[PDB]
This record gives sequence, C-alpha cells and structure tokens, in this order.
Amino acid sequence: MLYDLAKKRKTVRRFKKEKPPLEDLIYSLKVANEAPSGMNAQPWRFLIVEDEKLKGQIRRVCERSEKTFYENVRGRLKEWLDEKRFTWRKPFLKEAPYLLLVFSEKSAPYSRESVWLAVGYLLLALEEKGLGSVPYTPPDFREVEKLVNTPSELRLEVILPVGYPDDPKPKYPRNEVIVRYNTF
Amino acid sequence: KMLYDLAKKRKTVRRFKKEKPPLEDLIYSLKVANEAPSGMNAQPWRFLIVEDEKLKGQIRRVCERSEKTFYENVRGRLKEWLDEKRFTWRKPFLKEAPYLLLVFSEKSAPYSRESVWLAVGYLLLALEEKGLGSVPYTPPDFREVEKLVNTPSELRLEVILPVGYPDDPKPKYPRNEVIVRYNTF
Ligand SMILES: Cc1cc2nc3c(=O)[nH]c(=O)nc-3n(C[C@H](O)[C@H](O)[C@H](O)COP(=O)(O)O)c2cc1C
Ligand SMILES: Cc1cc2nc3c(=O)[nH]c(=O)nc-3n(C[C@H](O)[C@H](O)[C@H](O)COP(=O)(O)O)c2cc1C
Ligand SMILES: N[C@@H](Cc1ccc(O)c(F)c1)C(=O)O
Ligand SMILES: N[C@@H](Cc1ccc(O)c(F)c1)C(=O)O
Ligand SMILES: [Cl-]
Ligand SMILES: [Cl-]
Ligand SMILES: [Cl-]
Ligand SMILES: [Cl-]
Ligand SMILES: [Cl-]
Repeated sequence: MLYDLAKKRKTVRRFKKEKPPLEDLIYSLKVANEAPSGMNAQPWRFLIVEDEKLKGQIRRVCERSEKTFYENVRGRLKEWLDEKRFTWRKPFLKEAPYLLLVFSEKSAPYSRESVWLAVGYLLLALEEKGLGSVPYTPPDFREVEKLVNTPSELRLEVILPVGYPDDPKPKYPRNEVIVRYNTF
Repeated sequence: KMLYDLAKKRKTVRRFKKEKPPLEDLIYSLKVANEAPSGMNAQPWRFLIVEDEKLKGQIRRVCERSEKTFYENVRGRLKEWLDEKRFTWRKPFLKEAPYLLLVFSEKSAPYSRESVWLAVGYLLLALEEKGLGSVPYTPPDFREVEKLVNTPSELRLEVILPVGYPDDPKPKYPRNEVIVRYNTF
C-alpha cells in the first residue's frame, strides 16, 4: 500500500558501503519523471554523482557552509537541530554511494513546485526500491552547483544521497492531519 | 504492481463527476501526504477542504478572472503550450469537483514550499490509489483565493487541488525520457 510506503519511508543519513545498482536509482527517476509538472515541462534534471573526489568536494563545501550555519543558528531552528543531534557534519555526502542532485529548469513554469512534487515521487520510489535518502539542502547551493558545472538554466534543488540504508535512526513523529473545511 | 505503474497511470483530471467521494478517500491522501518528509519535520502543509458550492463558485470566479487576465498577457512557451492544448481561462472544474483541496504551506517553516510540494507528490499518488483525480491548479494570483477562505497570514496557499472522481479525463501527456547526467555537466 502507498500509505505503508510513505509511512515507512524515513530519512536515511547513513548508508551501507555497498553501492546499489544504478537501475534502482534510474527506476526512481523514471517514476519521478511521470509526475505532473507545470505545462508538462518536466523541469527536473538529475545528476548522479558517484565520483568519490567530487562527493568529497561536495561534502567539504557543504560542511564548510554548514559550519557557519551551525555557528550562528539560533532559536527554534537551533533547538530542533540540537534535539535531533544534527551538526555541520554531513559525512553522508561523501559516504553515500550516490549523490543524486536534483535540478529544476529555471525557466519552466512552476519549475520548483514541479520538481519538488516529483521529488515526492522519487523518494517513494527510492523507498520502494529499498534505498534510503535524505533531501539534503546545502546552505550555499551555488558552490555545489559550480562543482558540477551546473548550467545557468538549471537550479540545484536538493542533494539526495542515495544508498542502502544503514541502521537509520527512527522516523520522526507525524502529527495527525487536522483538516479544515471551507474556510479558516 | 509497482509505484511506477501508479505514477505512470496518474494523470491530470480536469473533468470530474459530481458524485462526492467519501471524505475518507481524500483524508487518506492527506494521511499519506502527511507521512512525507519536510524541513525540520515541520510538516508545513495545511489542508483546507472546500466543498461549499457558493465558496467553490467564488473561488472559481476569482481564479477565472485572474486566469482571464493572464491569458490576455501570457507569452512565450507557456502561451504556446496553453494555446496548442486549447486551454482557456475558464475553470469549470473548480465548481464541478466535489472537493477543492486547498493546500497551504506554513511560511515560517524551513523549506516549507519545497516540503509541501513534495507532500503534494505523495498526495497525488494517494489520490490515484483511491481512484480520485486531481489537478494542481495554480491560478496566477492566490491572494484573492486566500482571502476568500480567510487564510491566516502564516500560511501560503500553494495549490488548489480539485478532487473528485474522474469523468473520462483526457489522456496523459507524453513524458520525455528522464534526463540523467553523471558526476558533472
Ligand atoms: C506545479 C504545477 C502547477 C500546475 N498548474 C496547473 C494549472 O494552473 N492549470 C492546469 O490546468 N494544470 C496545471 N497543472 C497540471 C499540468 O498541466 C500537468 O501536470 C501536465 O500537463 C502533465 O499532465 P499529465 O500528467 O496528465 O501528462 C499543474 C501541474 C503542476 C505540477
Ligand atoms: C525540503 C527538505 C529539506 C531538507 N533538508 C535537510 C537538510 O538540509 N539536512 C538534513 O539532514 N535533512 C534535511 N531534510 C530531511 C528532514 O530533516 C526530514 O525530512 C524530517 O526530519 C523528517 O524525517 P522523517 O521522515 O525521518 O521523520 C530535508 C527535508 C526536506 C523535505
Ligand atoms: N493556470 C493557468 C495556466 C496553466 C495551465 C496548465 C499548467 O500546467 C500551467 F502550469 C499553467 C490555467 O489553468 O489555464
Ligand atoms: N541543512 C542543515 C540544517 C537542516 C537539517 C535538517 C532539516 O530538515 C533542515 F530543514 C535543515 C543540516 O543538514 O544540518
Ligand atoms: Cl527525509
Ligand atoms: Cl496534473
Ligand atoms: Cl520532530
Ligand atoms: Cl512562503
Ligand atoms: Cl480531463
């Protein structure tokens, strides 16, 4: 059941050393590709990073940026990150077998909405395929974009480290949906 | 059998039956969506289920007005696409759908819009599982629609998802092959 897939899917920030077959990622992208999009532009573009040096570069730029983020973060954000024991360290950027970088075509109508919708599909597909991921959002997208020679027409949306999950931490809670009717 | 089949089958539904699906069907989709990840697990989505005919009509007309102006002004690829598909500013599905599921994002949440749109992906697949149809309807201006439903300032209307039973919807548009590159561009 889809609900079961969605319910079971949780963040995975720790991956097995073994690299999943590319076919599983490609499957998930093919699923994502079936998603709707503004003017059916299919404004998602995928970059699968496997190169260890490059992952290392991405890891390092992201961590350097996160370091600053963590130095300064405060309030509610800080409290949540602290309670969940996040730090600037993002080893999964190096250690995940794949970094799936998801880009949006800037010029496409509702490109961002569409890509993120498709990421929803993507994540469910990864779960279906028994892969883990985390939508990792670097503090500074541009540095990562440059690392991979992102064309100006594309916008990096998210870095999805993908791999076999490795003793992932538990899914965080979900509050029940509380619907409203007609108006607030 | 596979999620791909579900995703592949799912397509826009702009033609709805009047017949009201059980609320539980729609709530199921929200429950699925709600299992989605989100920035700081904020679960920044909020759902407003519009069923009231008068309000649907108000929403419809506000959107249509906005669309009408937009159709007068749209240019480039979107205009070309809309024209070739014979889209117009009229949005009858906003009246015909038994539900308008208004999906809001909690503005203050980190990556709130990204997260909500991600969850909408879930949501659409769930609707498909339940045999419901929808369309992520995005009028040019949400502000008037937000006001119609007394949207709190903290929330951003992201999308109007008319939801109902499909009434012989038009076929799915094609999909280009997914575009996958390795390591760098
Ligand atoms: C972010 C987003 C916004 C959309 N906005 C509209 C809209 O305003 N009006 C509409 O008729 N369809 C809208 N759509 C539906 C798209 O036109 C549709 O997903 C695309 O044509 C592909 O349809 P298909 O899956 O049936 O091939 C939107 C879709 C997305 C993802
Ligand atoms: C838009 C978005 C951005 C995210 N950014 C990050 C991130 O930068 N770092 C991270 O560790 N997790 C990130 N996540 C993962 C969230 O922390 C995670 O989805 C949330 O904690 C719920 O996890 P759960 O599904 O395992 O309960 C992001 C999730 C989304 C949807
Ligand atoms: N929102 C306008 C234009 C439009 C239509 C379809 C779309 O996919 C889209 F992005 C935009 C409409 O519904 O006609
Ligand atoms: N990007 C930062 C902060 C962060 C972490 C988790 C999140 O869900 C999020 F939105 C933001 C990190 O990975 O530590
Ligand atoms: Cl996650
Ligand atoms: Cl659609
Ligand atoms: Cl939490
Ligand atoms: Cl916002
Ligand atoms: Cl239709």
